[PDB]
Amino acid sequence: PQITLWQRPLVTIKIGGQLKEALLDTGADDTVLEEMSLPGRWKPKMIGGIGGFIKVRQYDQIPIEICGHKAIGTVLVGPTPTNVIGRNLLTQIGCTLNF
Amino acid sequence: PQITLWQRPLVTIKIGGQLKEALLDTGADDTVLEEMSLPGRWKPKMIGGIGGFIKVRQYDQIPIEICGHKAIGTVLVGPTPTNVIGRNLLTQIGCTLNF
Ligand SMILES: C=CCNC(=O)[C@@H](NC(=O)[C@@](O)(CCCN(Cc1ccc(-c2ccccc2)cc1)NC(=O)[C@@H](NC(=O)OC)C(C)(C)C)Cc1ccc(CC=C)cc1)C(C)C
Ligand SMILES: [Cl-]
Ligand SMILES: [Cl-]
Ligand SMILES: [Cl-]
Repeated sequence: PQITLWQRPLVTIKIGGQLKEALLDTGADDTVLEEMSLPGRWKPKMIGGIGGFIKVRQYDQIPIEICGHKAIGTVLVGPTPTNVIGRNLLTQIGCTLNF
Repeated sequence: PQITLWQRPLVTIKIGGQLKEALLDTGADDTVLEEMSLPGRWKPKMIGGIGGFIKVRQYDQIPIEICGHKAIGTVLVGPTPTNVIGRNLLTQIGCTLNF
């Protein structure tokens, strides 16, 4: 699709059997989701932005589906104020900025 | 242009006669720049990121070039980790997401 920026670019994702809304965030290096359960190994991480840093769990190799596009990547889980899809996954669905 | 997301979408902006690097950021409602001088009066604004809230100075109707594309709009100045161009100015330059 072509996605306008008049509004926040929110999409539906399927992850871990769950349906979730997330923001397509070209300013995020990583994908960060609100608290949720994921399978497999994780390690702690600190990620930072306006207002400072938060602690997350980093899960690698997580299957995600965004707009019918299957991808696989790292998902960070923690007390983010909003679900964000970062570049790590945006690349995998072939997403670009165009002007 | 068309910008892929395998790296940070950093571009050059020009504001008040100077060049800076800024991040094209679709997850951001607003454009926030690191500490700098701007003409005229400013208003207070709180903006929230991953780490919580900062106070910034809001300047209105500020001419800014983004990738040679001319825009005039609101610029926030505050303690941001990086210069970010948010959707307020991305829409002015005709930016969309595409996949
Ligand atoms: C460890 C890797 C480096 N860190 C990052 O890449 C992180 N990225 C970000 O913080 C942003 O991409 C910002 C994410 C987008 N957020 C997503 C976001 C959206 C809403 C909220 C929110 C806050 C309070 C209440 C309700 C919602 C929080 C985060 N939006 C905002 O921050 C905007 N907020 C906004 O538009 O208000 C709606 C701002 C810029 C005006 C503050 C911008 C950004 C990119 C990169 C860096 C660091 C680069 C050296 C710092 C900031 C992380 C999310 C992956
Ligand atoms: Cl990844
Ligand atoms: Cl590509
Ligand atoms: Cl504006």
